[PDB]
Parts: sequence; structure tokens; C-alpha cells
Amino acid sequence: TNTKGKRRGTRYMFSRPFRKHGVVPLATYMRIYKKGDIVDIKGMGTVQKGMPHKCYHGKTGRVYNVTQHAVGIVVNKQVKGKILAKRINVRIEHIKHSKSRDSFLKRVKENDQKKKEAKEKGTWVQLKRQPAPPREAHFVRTNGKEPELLEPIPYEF
Amino acid sequence: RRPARCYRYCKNKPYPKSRFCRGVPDAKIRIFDLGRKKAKVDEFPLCGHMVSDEYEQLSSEALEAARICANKYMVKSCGKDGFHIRVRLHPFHVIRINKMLSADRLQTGMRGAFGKPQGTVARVHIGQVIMSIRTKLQNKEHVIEALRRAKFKFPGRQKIHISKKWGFTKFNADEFEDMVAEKRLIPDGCGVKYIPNRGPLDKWRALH
Amino acid sequence: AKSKNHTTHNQSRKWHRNGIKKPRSQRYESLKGVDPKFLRNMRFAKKHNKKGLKKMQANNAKAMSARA
Amino acid sequence: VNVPKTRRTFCKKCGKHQPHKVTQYKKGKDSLYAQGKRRYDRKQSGYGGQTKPIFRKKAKTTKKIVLRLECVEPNCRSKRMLAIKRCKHFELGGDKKRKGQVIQF
RNA sequence: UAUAGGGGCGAAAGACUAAUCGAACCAUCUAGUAGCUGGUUCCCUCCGAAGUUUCCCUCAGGAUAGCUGGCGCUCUCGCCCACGCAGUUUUAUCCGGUAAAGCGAAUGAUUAGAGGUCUUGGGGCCGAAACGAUCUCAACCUAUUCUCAAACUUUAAAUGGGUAAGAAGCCCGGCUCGCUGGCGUGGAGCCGGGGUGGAAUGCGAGUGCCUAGUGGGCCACUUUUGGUAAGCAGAACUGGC
RNA sequence: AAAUGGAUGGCGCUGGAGCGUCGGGCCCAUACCCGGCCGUCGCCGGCCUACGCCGCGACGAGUAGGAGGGCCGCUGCGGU
RNA sequence: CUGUUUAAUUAAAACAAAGCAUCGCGAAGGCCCGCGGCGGGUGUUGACGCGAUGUGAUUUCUGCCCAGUGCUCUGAAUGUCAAAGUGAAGAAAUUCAAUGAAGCGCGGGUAAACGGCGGGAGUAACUAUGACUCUCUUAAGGUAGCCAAAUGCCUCGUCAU
RNA sequence: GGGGAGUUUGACUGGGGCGGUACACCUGUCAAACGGUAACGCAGGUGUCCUAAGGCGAGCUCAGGGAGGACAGAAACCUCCCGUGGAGCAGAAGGGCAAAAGCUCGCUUGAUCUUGAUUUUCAGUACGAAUACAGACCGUGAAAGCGGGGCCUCACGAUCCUUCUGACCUUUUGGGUUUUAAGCAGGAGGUGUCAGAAAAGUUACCACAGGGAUAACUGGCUUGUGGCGGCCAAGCGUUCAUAGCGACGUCGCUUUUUGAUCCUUCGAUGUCGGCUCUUCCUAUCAUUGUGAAGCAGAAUUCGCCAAGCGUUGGAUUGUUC
RNA sequence: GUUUCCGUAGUGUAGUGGUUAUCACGUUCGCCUAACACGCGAAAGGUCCCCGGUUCGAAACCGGGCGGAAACACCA
RNA sequence: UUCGUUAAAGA
RNA sequence: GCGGACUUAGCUCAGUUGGGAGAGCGCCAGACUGAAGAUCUGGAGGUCCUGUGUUCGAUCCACAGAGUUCGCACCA
RNA sequence: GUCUACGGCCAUACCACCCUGAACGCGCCCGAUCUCGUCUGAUCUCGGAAGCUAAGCAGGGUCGGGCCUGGUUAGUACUUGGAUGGGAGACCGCCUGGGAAUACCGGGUGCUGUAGGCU
Ligand SMILES: [Mg+2]
Ligand SMILES: [Mg+2]
Ligand SMILES: [Mg+2]
Ligand SMILES: [Mg+2]
Ligand SMILES: [Mg+2]
Ligand SMILES: [Mg+2]
Ligand SMILES: [Mg+2]
Ligand SMILES: [Mg+2]
Ligand SMILES: [Mg+2]
Ligand SMILES: [Mg+2]
Ligand SMILES: [Mg+2]
Ligand SMILES: [Mg+2]
Ligand SMILES: [Mg+2]
Ligand SMILES: [Mg+2]
Ligand SMILES: [Mg+2]
Ligand SMILES: [Mg+2]
Ligand SMILES: [Mg+2]
Ligand SMILES: [Mg+2]
Ligand SMILES: [Mg+2]
Ligand SMILES: [Mg+2]
Ligand SMILES: [Mg+2]
Ligand SMILES: [Mg+2]
Ligand SMILES: [Mg+2]
Ligand SMILES: [Mg+2]
Ligand SMILES: [Mg+2]
Ligand SMILES: [Mg+2]
Ligand SMILES: [Mg+2]
Ligand SMILES: [Mg+2]
Ligand SMILES: [Mg+2]
Ligand SMILES: [Mg+2]
Ligand SMILES: [Mg+2]
Ligand SMILES: [Mg+2]
Ligand SMILES: [Mg+2]
Ligand SMILES: [Mg+2]
Ligand SMILES: [Mg+2]
Ligand SMILES: [Mg+2]
Ligand SMILES: [Mg+2]
Ligand SMILES: [Mg+2]
Ligand SMILES: [Mg+2]
Ligand SMILES: [Mg+2]
Ligand SMILES: [Mg+2]
Ligand SMILES: [Mg+2]
Ligand SMILES: [Mg+2]
Ligand SMILES: [Mg+2]
Ligand SMILES: [Mg+2]
Ligand SMILES: [Mg+2]
Ligand SMILES: [Mg+2]
Ligand SMILES: [Mg+2]
Ligand SMILES: [Mg+2]
Ligand SMILES: [Mg+2]
Ligand SMILES: [Mg+2]
Ligand SMILES: [Mg+2]
Ligand SMILES: [Mg+2]
Ligand SMILES: [Mg+2]
Ligand SMILES: [Mg+2]
Ligand SMILES: [Mg+2]
Ligand SMILES: [Mg+2]
Ligand SMILES: [Mg+2]
Ligand SMILES: [Mg+2]
Ligand SMILES: [Mg+2]
Ligand SMILES: [Mg+2]
Ligand SMILES: [Zn+2]
Repeated sequence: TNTKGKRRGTRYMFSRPFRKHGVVPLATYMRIYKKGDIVDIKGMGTVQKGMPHKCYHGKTGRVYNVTQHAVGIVVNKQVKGKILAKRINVRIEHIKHSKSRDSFLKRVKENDQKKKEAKEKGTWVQLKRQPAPPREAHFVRTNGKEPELLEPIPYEF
Repeated sequence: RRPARCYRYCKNKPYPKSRFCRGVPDAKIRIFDLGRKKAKVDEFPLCGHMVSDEYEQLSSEALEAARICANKYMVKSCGKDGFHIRVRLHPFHVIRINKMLSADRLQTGMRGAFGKPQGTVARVHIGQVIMSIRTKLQNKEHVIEALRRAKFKFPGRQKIHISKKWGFTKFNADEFEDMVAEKRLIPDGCGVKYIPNRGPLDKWRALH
Repeated sequence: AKSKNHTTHNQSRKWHRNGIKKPRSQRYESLKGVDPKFLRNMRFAKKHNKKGLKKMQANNAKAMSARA
Repeated sequence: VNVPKTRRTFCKKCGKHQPHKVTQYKKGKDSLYAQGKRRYDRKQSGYGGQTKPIFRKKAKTTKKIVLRLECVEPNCRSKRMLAIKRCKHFELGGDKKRKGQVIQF
């Protein structure tokens, strides 16, 4: 009763935002898409040959197959029953990388460097990411001036 | 003409006269200024305005009857060209009617549920100004009495406020007399142009 | 005789009665669905690995075990 | 629509692009002594009335125009079929148009 | 005495035909069929729902999926540290275009005043007429100003969705390729070796078969469509009957 | 201003048994804690009906439905 | 009119009726029964008869349309039209071609057969009313009569009693 | 050939029918910033069109505005400048597009044959549509590359049967040849109720199994409509707003009308009016006691306490009226 | 109320298969006649219901109103 | 073959 | 789907064993009459439904198609 | 301190107007016989090199328009979760958390890779 065709809710989602119409930039193409690359999906309005679907916009998947001028991505899509790994063929203009895995590899490199320093100098490192700790017993300063007294203001329309 | 008891506080999305409505008749109000329309800014110093309190819908016929009552009290108190009243509110929301009996059950149930356009009302937020009257300094109480006569005619509860600003502009009456003479404000009809300092120098050379 | 048409009420609760599952277990991912020219690369590479890997990798393992 | 007389299309006998005479496909006269025709005559003979159903409520007004493509080359004679989408009026092979034509209504 | 059942007979009401006639009676097929009413017989224990997706001459029904039960199987804790999981949070990483706000920003509406002068059109005025010249209205432009938009928008929340937080991961060395190709170039596969202390909290997990019932729902805070409104009709999250 | 006579539940209540802000005590549900007993489940002990005997701990509602136990019961058959 | 009928909710304006009409039939026949026979009813009958219909005494009339649907007459001069029969090709099954019996069509009649019968505009010494005229129109355009009727929504139509 | 026989009379539906298709597929909103998400919700569509409006390459920039130029004017043709999409892309909209996906020109049918994979609806079934590949034969371009229909979102169809196409294919039954027939693979003939039965009406002579899942009475929610009050006062009232009235606006009450819904009632609550009879309310027609008038008297009008008691006989219509 | 159809000179109309102002009656002028009717030849007379969108171009294609003409409004 | 009308009076 | 019939001037029609378009009613202008009608004379008006093929030449021959009509048969 | 060829980020780098440009380079320019395509050597191609920075171009400037960023707007409008909070409703207030935009004001206006040449 909504007449579920292809892209029936995409008035804003597959649109180039503002002051960014025209030809596609070439650094979108000039990227290294190997296997296992955790990449995002963000649809385009210029190239109509490789729109994934309206359901896969903003999702994040893993590359399994690479071809001449597209790529193949496995994406966990949620349906009524349970989430499913689905094999999609999306062109290159719709795909950018995800920097979360890059930050994790930076943390792995720093942990390997700290473990090398630990094995070298016998120094304990605490390489586990502890979360935001409670504030320690720090010591404030109020020199020079008295604390400014604040009062609530009267009501004026 | 249905009563205003059945068309009240907002329960629908705004449905304006547009490409998709195409069927609303003409509104009751057509004009919006009644006083001295060509009044300059330095002529009438103060203004009193009428602030709503309830998130309601005011009808165009209510705006008509209220502006007629306020105009009549103004021309009986301070005469013609001694005031300038502006209805700030403009009606755009189109209410709908689902009429029947056109004493029988055998014409229409709830089959065609969507209704035809009846008239135009105006969605009013809390604090939105209904009317504003600018006058002289000596006509302080007459604006109060005119908006008080309009208060009994608008539905719901609403208050009156004598503004700190100099008339219809957004600048203060305390700063107006000291600041239009030195640098910034230049009168342009009933409105006031505020110039910044980020202009070309030809504007400053045309001044002074 | 008009009935209720469609709803999604009392559906997510039935979904979470049984613990919505990731597939969560794919070691050595499934190989079908990949470019047949790449398959003509990989299968011929695998069968010539089965054929001609013996002596060079054996002597290399002996060399790295002698040097290690 | 308009299709031409000749067309160079892949024929499956020699495996190269060869020109093809393009003709309109007549449906063809139905032959007696076919399997379902003899079965329907055997089922119809007797006091049974109309045994198999007969179609009544036609709704489509157009038919898919299919083209008989024949290989023009001698001693090949590759004949096959190419379907087009649904069209109401169908010009056979002539009267191409231009852009500098006056309206002259 | 004659007319006997889809027959008789009817001055015609479809009336009469053995208390039955818009098709008599008796027996048989026959325990006709029914998605439709009513009913369905001892106790205790354990687990325990749905009125929803899709399809059907489908709408009082059924099939399928979902929810549920039963039967197990494969493993794991039980003697500085295993794997895995989550209606949860954090750390990053992307996604949106709703509330809001705006229209002196595009689209669409809409109010009033001012300044400017190319323009044609209404008036009288300098006067044989004259873009020779004067005033005003008309319209246009400029800079303002009033009020909005579910099918407008530059901006853009809160809430929310996907992904990663390791031994299936890093690093090194080498073989294969009929893929690719300046190049032992690239890319995949295969082999060998080295280091598991890699966010918070909680939890022992994975998997196979068979199947009942369900397929008429309702109410409430909140977000909402039609209606004046309804203990009205229809949607979303959560909870309850 | 509405139709039988009637509803802060009624009775009554004004230095309150009304209204708004509150303080200290007090009353109870199958809710919570401790304890006795039954049952289910989980983990377990023993070379004492092994289908029995103990040990510890956590939980028990429920229509449609699905299982398990019955030294519940009726009728008849072979053993006893 | 006398008569008859819904026995057990109707007694009638209902049915029947004489009168008026129409059609089929000269018996190897008209209308019917029967599973069957040259078997039966009308028929021990013969157009002043039998069978089938509409209207319903007497008086006065039976308006106009065969466009439609039926019925009927007429012709191988003539389209279409099935078996069987004919001719050709072939090894044969089979295919093709001509000829064509009824029916339909083509032509006529039939309304006491089913049935049907108009809306506009302008026009006479005050006004209305409008004999009259013009246009589109069908097959024919409601004629003689009758009426707010047992038939008229507006309607408790208007006037008189 | 209704003389007789058998069978059918789609579904949704604020009861049924008529009306409509919300029955198949699209666009934007509802849709609450992932996605999905309803109604006979809203605004608009579709059963086509195209041998080019497909594919490639090259060249050029559109709509509009200003200024000029013989006839020439508001619009005939040319030139210069401004010109970010204000035009065009076949059609309903949304998105997108400027040495372009737009206009013109030149060649060409890739709108060709074939096996798998994936996305969409979804049960992760099918059809339809689409995407990335792969293998042949090609088009264009100098080459890069692009192209296996339309810039994308829709524009379409199962089993059985028929017809056509293909192998120098298989079986035609004891063995050969030949005609024929059957099969294999893919196009068509079509199921618009669009996952697809072949289907007219009436029953007031009706029957059966059921439903208050579902109308026609009351009662229940609401008060649009009806009726009855109030608020501010522009005016009527010779003067004078409020003795009596009161528009333009606006707030309410009641169920004596009507409407909306379907909550109970379908193994039945006997469904209009009249007669007789009892009781209750006040929004008072009269009577008792009062206030105010444009209350001289009389007669009226507007209010308060007030339902104790009265509130007719008839012609008409079945009447309520 | 719902579904179809129509609106054009003073009057009844034709005309879209997009790009006109068509016929007939009526008015005015002049002729034939002694003069009228009749007859003739011209002329005027159109907001193609009003307001908008499609395009090079609309009355025509479409939409919102305006005013009409047919059909239905049944069971309780 | 067809061709309509012209009052009241006026000798 | 089969067989067969008709498309001509503004209207109704004619026209083969093919050398090609006419009759009547229409329109216009003359004459006749005191005027009209009839009559006489002189003009204007055919895309013969469309495309192709044979012939030197096709309205007439054939094929295909486009509107109208007549019967006939109906497995999805 | 620059430019040329190819570029990446796509206005901090676009538009209007005014000044500056030494040397390579870019260009305007100088003519159609061959390659070339036009109504026109105007556009595109062919061998130049007499002048010129007038223009493009490259810098700078405008209390410049725009663009980006930062204050203000504002802990406001909104908003997850809660209450036997208020009010007849309309809506509003409180606890816990998150938190936007226009006006108004202030600052900037290109950064770079590869290959090559001038001072
Ligand atoms: Mg349901
Ligand atoms: Mg058989
Ligand atoms: Mg037979
Ligand atoms: Mg029988
Ligand atoms: Mg009896
Ligand atoms: Mg019966
Ligand atoms: Mg029987
Ligand atoms: Mg039984
Ligand atoms: Mg339990
Ligand atoms: Mg279906
Ligand atoms: Mg159902
Ligand atoms: Mg039931
Ligand atoms: Mg099931
Ligand atoms: Mg289980
Ligand atoms: Mg949205
Ligand atoms: Mg908003
Ligand atoms: Mg069961
Ligand atoms: Mg059920
Ligand atoms: Mg509801
Ligand atoms: Mg409960
Ligand atoms: Mg009390
Ligand atoms: Mg208290
Ligand atoms: Mg239990
Ligand atoms: Mg009786
Ligand atoms: Mg006889
Ligand atoms: Mg008689
Ligand atoms: Mg007669
Ligand atoms: Mg024969
Ligand atoms: Mg004859
Ligand atoms: Mg005849
Ligand atoms: Mg008259
Ligand atoms: Mg008459
Ligand atoms: Mg029958
Ligand atoms: Mg139904
Ligand atoms: Mg959404
Ligand atoms: Mg959401
Ligand atoms: Mg230019
Ligand atoms: Mg568009
Ligand atoms: Mg756009
Ligand atoms: Mg190009
Ligand atoms: Mg290929
Ligand atoms: Mg029947
Ligand atoms: Mg009766
Ligand atoms: Mg009867
Ligand atoms: Mg009312
Ligand atoms: Mg109900
Ligand atoms: Mg009811
Ligand atoms: Mg309900
Ligand atoms: Mg009962
Ligand atoms: Mg009773
Ligand atoms: Mg009873
Ligand atoms: Mg009393
Ligand atoms: Mg005379
Ligand atoms: Mg040359
Ligand atoms: Mg040349
Ligand atoms: Mg030159
Ligand atoms: Mg320069
Ligand atoms: Mg210079
Ligand atoms: Mg600059
Ligand atoms: Mg600036
Ligand atoms: Mg809240
Ligand atoms: Zn070939």
C-alpha cells in the first residue's frame, strides 16, 4: 500500500548536498580497495549505474570481490527475522573507507611499540585502554580575587 | 459558518493555500494597516502590542471584527491620522469541513472522510504578537483601551505590553533619540535602515 | 465487517524472545560469487602449488632451520 | 514502431555477425493431428459439452511483435526470432524521418 | 370410474393433490457435505504463546514465516592466565534531513512604506503641435519591512542505525599463477617461523529434528492521520489486559 | 437549567474531618529479609530397592497448547 | 350483470363470462401425449369445426409509426454455410480446389404482434396569452377523448360548493 | 430449441447496494533525521512512445534579459554583452546533468548469442525490473574506454495446449528407409480479480447453517446540526449603546430534532400513531408574592423566588407535525 | 449528494483529427414596387462562461470555481 | 406553371 | 481467424473481354417574362481510399493495408 | 620570489572595478602552399616571430559583494527518561541528561605533489 518500488523514499538521501554538484572528483576513484577492507556505503546521485539500494545507505561492510570498475561488499542487513550477511555489487563512486579500523591499527602499533619497550627495559606499561577515570583529589586556586557572587535575575518580558 | 468552538487549538499539520490545496475561498481580511499608513518614524514615538498566551488558532473573521473595533475606537478617540495600527498576524492555515445532510441516513456515512476547505485561520504561538499600534506619547491609555476592546473579542487569554522599542523597529526607544542623530540609523519611510560599518566608502562619502 | 489492517506492535518483543543472531561464524569465507578470471588465476595457482612446490620449499625450510 | 529491412546480428550457425532479412512473424495455421488437438477432439467427442475451458475476459490490446531474422548469406539459412516490447502500431520497414521537415499542417 | 409427482388437476389463489404442496408420501444412496453453532469425560508437576509478514474468488478459512513445546547431540568451568555471547555503556568511525530555525537565501505564498527614473497608459497645466519642458497616478528596479509552508530550504539538534575494540590478529622469509604486466610490477593462493597481559559490566555456549495452538484483538504515557468530537476509525516505540 | 429520590462511598465535617506547604509516629499485600515444610531444576557424594539412599544452592502464577509421573480408577487376558 | 376462488389471516377492483377480434389447419393436416410402433387425445370430428391467444355486456370510436425485436412470403439471379459425394498432388495417411441443402443476410408484408408517440426561440393597438413563423430533430412525434382520478414528486396545485 | 436439464452471479467496503479501485505497478508526503510502518488519507500518474528519443565520437550551449540593425510592430532574421541551470532530457513527479546525461552532425545496430552470481518485493519462493562479472561475434573512437536498450525510480504474465526457430540431436516399441507424431532448449499466443475458474438476473412464495465480526428501535460516547443562554458593544430606539433590542466576533449548556460510531441485543427486548392512567423537570402560559420600563390609568413587555394547582371542545390527515 | 454532458454575435448551432470566428434567424443601409410583405447585395454584431497551468501557438489539452441538462438516491 | 395586401372617406 | 461485399465532384450515382472520367441535383453569369419557376447557353468543381508490382500506360489487373458491413468457427 | 605542463583539495582560491609585471615561459599577433574544416584562416589545423604587455594570465588594493572560521543569539528554541506536579482544557513548571540556527560583531581570503626554466 506504499507501493514498495526501488528508491521510494530517497528525495534527500541520494542527493548531492549543496555547492557540490557537477563532475565527480577523481580521488573517489583513485583508492585502494583490497580484500577485507571495512568500507562505508554512501550513495550518489550523479552515477546511476551502481546505486546499492535505499536500505544500505550509511551502512558498513567488508569487501569480498573486486572487479574492473566496481566492488563487492558483504553487509549485515536487519530484516524481520534476523540479521543476514548479504553480497552486494556496488560501484566505486558510492564507497569510502572507514577510519575506525585505521585507529585500531594505530593502537595496535602503539601497543607493539610499548610491549617492545617493556621487554627491553623491564617497565610495566598498562597497555589496556581504561575508560575515563574519576577525578583525582586536585587542588584549586582562588588567589587574587574573591569568588564572584551570582544571583538570579528578575523577570522582564 | 460553523462556530469557533469546533475550530480551536492546533491538531493538524499546516495546510496552506498552495499548488495542492486549490480550493480555499478568499479570506475575510484583505488589508492589514488602517491608521496613518505613510507615517514617518519620528512622528509617533511609542507602540503598544498584544501578546498571546495560548497556542491557539485565530480566525480571519475574528481578526476582521477585532481590527474594525480597534479602528473604530481609535477614530473616536484620537481621530483619523493620529495612530498607526498593524495586524502582525497573517492567516494561512486552511481548515476543512466534512458536511452532511445534503434528515436522512441514506446519503453519506464516513465513506469520503477527507473534507473540503471551509476558511482560513492563523496558528498563533505563545508570545507571538497579534496587533501593534504606534501613537504619540499622550495616547498611552487609548492604545490600552483599544487593545482591551479587542481582548474581549479574541478567544482565549492574552495580555498587553507597551514595548521598549521605538515603534515597529527592533531598536530601543532609549537608544533611538541618541543614536539616530550621530551615526547609524537613517529613516526610510515608516521603516528604518540600519547601516553597518562594513560597507564601501562611497556610502560614507554620500553621508555627512 | 472491517478488520484491523496492519501493525508492527508486539513484533520486536517476539524478535528478542529468541536472541537476534549474527551469523557470527565464517572462518575461511565462502568462495563462490567471485570473478571467474580471478578463479582461473587461483585454481591454476593452487594445482601448480600441488605440483611443483616440493624441493624448493623443502630446501628453504632446511636452510632456515639450519640458520635458526 | 519502425524496424529496418536488414540487420546485422549474430546467427548461431556460423557464429559471426551476418546480415539478416527481418520479416513479420505470422502466428501460423494450427495443424490437426497434434497431441493436444487429438486429445481435445477425443475429449470433445461425446455428450460432455465444452470440456476444457474457453477464455473470455481479454484485457490486453497489444501483442509483442516478434521478428523473423533470416541469414542473407547462401547455404546458411539461419532463421530465429527476436521479440520487441508491446507496441500498438507497427511500421514494417520504411519511411524514416528527418529533423528539417516542415510541419505543413 | 379416469387423470399419480417435475406428474395430475385447477372459472387461476402457484390454490388442491389424505392435518404436508413455489414440487406429496415411504424406503435406499446416507452416518450426503459443511470454512458454520453447541459439546468433548481422572489428578499432580514443568514449560508456555498469538492475533503479525507474504500468498490464495482470499476477508468467519487455509498455506508459509514468526511466537511455543518435546527429544537430543557437540563442547566448556569445575586446581599470570580459555573461547564465545549481549534489547547495555565507553572510545573512535561513518549515516540521516525530523523537532527547531530561516526566507534583507533558491521555490512557493504574502503586508506596508520609502528612494530612483528607461517605459507605455489615464488627467489637467506652459501652447498652433513638438521624447522643447513641468506635476501626479500606472508599472519596473533598488535597499528595507510583516507573516508563513506535510508534498520549501542554506543550517541543523535530541533520540537512533551500521562498523572495530586481536592469537581467525601483526611481522618476517620463501614457492605457484594459464590473472595482470616496463620491471622478482601488482594481486591472490600455498609453506615455514616469532612473540596472547590488548575497553567497562554481566553471562556457560553452539547446533539438529518433530510439532501443537495462533492467523477477530483491546487499553495506556508519548509521537501522530481523517473527523467538530467520540468509550470513533487508522499508524510508531514501550508496557499491560 | 432536566427530568423516580441520591450521592467527596455514606455519616458528618468550619480553632477543620476543606485548601496549599511540610515534620515526627502509626496501619498492611501473596512485595522484601530470616526461618519450617513440599516440589522442580542445577551441581554432587557413596560398591546402599543403584529405577534406592543422602548433601548444597536457586527458583515455583498462568488460558490455547506441549511433555513427564501417577502405589489414581474401570473392564477383561497370561503369569503370580 | 348471475357465477367462481387463496379449505386454516383476504371473497375483491381478482378469475370466469356472452360479445368483439386475430392466427394455424382441407386429414400423408393444425395443436398435443408417449421410451417404443404410421401407437394415441381432439375424432362417433371436417372451417357455422377443432386448437391457441388479446380484450371483456350495450352505445360511440379503434388515431399515427415495420426504425428495433418477433412472425410470415419469395426467388440455387445471389454472399456465407456441415457431413457425404467429385477432381488433382503423393508410396499412402494427408493436404488442396470446385460445386453447395436448411438457416442468417439480401427484398416485401404484418402493430385488435411485443411495443413507441419531443425539446427550443420570437411573434396581435395595457400586460399576459400567445392562432402564426424559423431552426435541429425521429420511424412516428400523443389524435379523438380524460384527469391532480385507484394514475400529479412539487401539492394540503388554483377557483367554486 | 429456457419446452426441459445442470451450473454461476468476483473481492474490498465505517452494514449491504449504487458510487469508486485504495485489487497489479510508480512519484512526493503522511513516516516521528537507518530501514520498515495503516486507512475508500492527501496531490498526481501507467497498460504506452521511440530505427532513434539505442550505442559511440566530435562540435556547440540553453530558458530569460539588455543594446543595436530597411520594410519590422509585442512576438519574423542577424550581431554584441549578461546569462549556475531559472531551459531541455517522450510522457506524473522526485533525484541528477553545462567543453554534460542537453542541441546539431557522422557511422552503426550491443535492443546480438550463452552459463552462473547478486539486489529489489520477499517466506529471503516465483514473475517483473536491475547490478557487477565471464565467454564469443561486433559498433564507435586516434586511443583510453564506453555499449549486451531508453540517465535512474514502473510501464508488465505461471501449469497444460498451440505456433515458430536449432542440431546434418533422441524415441517412433521385432529390424531397416521415408512421411508423420513425441521430446530437448527459447520467443510468441494470456490469465487487468494482474502468483492466473470458463459464468446474467429476480425472489414481497422463499429455505437452511450462522453473525449483534454486520445495519433497521431504544439505551451509551460526541454535539456537527437543532434548541436555549452569556460575554465586548458598531448601531435601532425623535434625543440617548445596554427600558426593550443588538450586527461583526466569541464562550457555553441540553439531548425535546437530526447526524456520526457500533459498545450490548440475531437459539427475537413485539417495530408508528391514538385512547386510558401515574409520576417527574423548568428553559413560567396563567395564578401567589416582587423588581424595571419609552410603567398617567387600562393593556403589555423584560427579570427573581416559584412546578403547589391548571394548562379545553372540535372540522381536516393513519398521522408525529 | 453522486455519476455523465453542455456553455460560442441579440437568438439556436457547426467547428479541433491544437494554430478558423461557420451556418441560419434577427438589426441597419440601398435596390425592385405607387407603397408594403416577399426577394436581393453588403455591413456591423464574439470575453468561444470566469480565473490559471501545458507549448512556438489554447476556447480546443488539463485544473479550480460559476450556471445549467439527464440518471440514481432502495431494504429495513 | 405561379404571382399576396392596400382602411375610413372623399363628386 | 476464414470467405465475400462498398469506398468517385458539395450530394446521389454510372464507367474494363484496360488508351481513362460523365449524368442529375448543387454554385456563378447571361437570355427569355411585367416579375418568379421550368427552359436555353456558357463557365467552375474529382485527392477515382492509401502503398507497391506487371504493362508503354492501371479508377478498372494483382498483392498488402485503412474505415463500413455480412455470415461462419472458437482447448490456454 | 616565481612561471610552464599534468594535477589533488573544489570559491580562504568566484564576481565587479583600479594599479604593478624586470628575465624564461604563457599569450595577443604575423599568412594560407601543403594536413584541415568553415558563409567567413572568426573557430580548429600548417611553417613563422615584426611588435606588445593594451587583454588573458600572475601579484596587490577596495571601511567591496560572496566563501570559510570564531563570538553573540543561548544554556534559549527543541529533546531521551520520570512523577498521585499545576491547569477544565490550552499547554506550562520541576529532576536527570544532550543541545541548534538567522539577525548583530570580529578575522582571513589559497595550500600543495610530480617534471621542467628563469632572478
Ligand atoms: Mg486481522
Ligand atoms: Mg478417456
Ligand atoms: Mg456429437
Ligand atoms: Mg427432479
Ligand atoms: Mg393439504
Ligand atoms: Mg419452493
Ligand atoms: Mg424432487
Ligand atoms: Mg458424523
Ligand atoms: Mg513460567
Ligand atoms: Mg491475487
Ligand atoms: Mg484475512
Ligand atoms: Mg465463530
Ligand atoms: Mg506453521
Ligand atoms: Mg525449545
Ligand atoms: Mg523525510
Ligand atoms: Mg517546523
Ligand atoms: Mg494439536
Ligand atoms: Mg478466527
Ligand atoms: Mg483505535
Ligand atoms: Mg497485568
Ligand atoms: Mg456530601
Ligand atoms: Mg491538607
Ligand atoms: Mg505452573
Ligand atoms: Mg375471508
Ligand atoms: Mg390433426
Ligand atoms: Mg365491449
Ligand atoms: Mg391502435
Ligand atoms: Mg469430405
Ligand atoms: Mg427487388
Ligand atoms: Mg424487412
Ligand atoms: Mg407581444
Ligand atoms: Mg393530448
Ligand atoms: Mg434453467
Ligand atoms: Mg462484501
Ligand atoms: Mg523513514
Ligand atoms: Mg525513525
Ligand atoms: Mg559570454
Ligand atoms: Mg523532474
Ligand atoms: Mg531538479
Ligand atoms: Mg561529448
Ligand atoms: Mg563482453
Ligand atoms: Mg437463480
Ligand atoms: Mg402485498
Ligand atoms: Mg403471486
Ligand atoms: Mg449550534
Ligand atoms: Mg458492535
Ligand atoms: Mg447501533
Ligand atoms: Mg472497532
Ligand atoms: Mg435474548
Ligand atoms: Mg417484554
Ligand atoms: Mg419475548
Ligand atoms: Mg406537580
Ligand atoms: Mg378599400
Ligand atoms: Mg588551402
Ligand atoms: Mg579543404
Ligand atoms: Mg588568422
Ligand atoms: Mg597580460
Ligand atoms: Mg596592464
Ligand atoms: Mg585577489
Ligand atoms: Mg567582503
Ligand atoms: Mg516529558
Ligand atoms: Zn550465418
